[PDB]
Amino acid sequence: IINGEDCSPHSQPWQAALVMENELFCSGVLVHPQWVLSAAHCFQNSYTIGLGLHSLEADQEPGSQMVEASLSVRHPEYNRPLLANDLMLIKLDESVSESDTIRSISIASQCPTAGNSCLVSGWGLLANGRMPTVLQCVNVSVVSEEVCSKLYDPLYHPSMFCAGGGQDQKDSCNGDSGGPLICNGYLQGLVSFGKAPCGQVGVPGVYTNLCKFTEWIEKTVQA
Amino acid sequence: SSVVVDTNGQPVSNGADAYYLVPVSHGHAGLALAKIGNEAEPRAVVLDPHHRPGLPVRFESPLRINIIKESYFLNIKFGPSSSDSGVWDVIQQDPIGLAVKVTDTKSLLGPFKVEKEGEGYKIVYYPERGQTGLDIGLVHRNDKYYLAVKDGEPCVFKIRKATDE
Repeated sequence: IINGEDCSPHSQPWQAALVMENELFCSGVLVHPQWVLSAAHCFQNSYTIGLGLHSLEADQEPGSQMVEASLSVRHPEYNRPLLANDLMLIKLDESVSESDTIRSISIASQCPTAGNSCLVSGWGLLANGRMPTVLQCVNVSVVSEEVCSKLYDPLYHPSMFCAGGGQDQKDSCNGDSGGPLICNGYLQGLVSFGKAPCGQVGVPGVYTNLCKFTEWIEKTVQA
Repeated sequence: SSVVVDTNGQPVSNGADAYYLVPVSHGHAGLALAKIGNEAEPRAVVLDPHHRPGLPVRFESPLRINIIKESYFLNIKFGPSSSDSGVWDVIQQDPIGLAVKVTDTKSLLGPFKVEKEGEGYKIVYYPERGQTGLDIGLVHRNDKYYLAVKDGEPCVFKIRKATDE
């Protein structure tokens, strides 16, 4: 997260951390007691997932869980076309007890609204090249289907949407992949891609447009 | 699926760090810029046995991940992160054929990928971001090795993190 500040501890309790030999590479969102949703590009064969974290050290966080997952279902349309349909569902080994530090979120039904300020959160690089010690948060505003095709053609797929590129240079950075973008209490997107470097003035990030994917996510999680 | 790892077993980062492409065979050589013949400035990527650091590279994906999988389309480039002066492309250039040259310009999705080949990794070019890939290998001319498409004769690299710098 570029130009955010520290999240209020346990304020984003649906946040999952994907770590690989103790080192975070992606975030996810708990969207059901057995299912973390993340970036299809975040695919691994096995996951270690932090729940209910703030700092990335389990012991130092009371209510924290380190679960394991052997299993993920990438959207069958992932990377067709390229960068498109960037979502997958990680089934957890065991379902888990909601607490106050750990909670599922509903996904948005309507499509994002141009101008809508939304919150993004994760542990990816700061403005200064360094990794944050505690979960970060920033407010980015949805941009328009037009400014997002202009910025990103011929790779814009209606399964993405763009947000940020304000004056004040708020954006997602490396390690924020598959983390959440909350619009009006609902899960509206996940962190996917953008131009490189992060935080280019007037350059929004792209987010998996989850309004497209509700029937696939419902229908998958019941089976 | 597959994560690219440096000579220490650590994931190669996405742009954050720089690495030396260290030929498994040609240990001596290190990457550098050169003219192929008689054009105004040296844009062509080579291994020069007379330079034993070489210029390290940075691998970028637009995806907001802090690692590189063998399946990601990449931009490869020299110099620091901000900078887009040292960005690899494949341009037709007789006598060599399909050569690796730098531009100061960049696409969002680079045309390369890093794949395992025996002892370490090869760089692979994907014409038209398509399904079939051409190994980058070498052409010896003018007393260095020019990087260029040589499907089936890949030049194999281990990736050494530069935290010397």
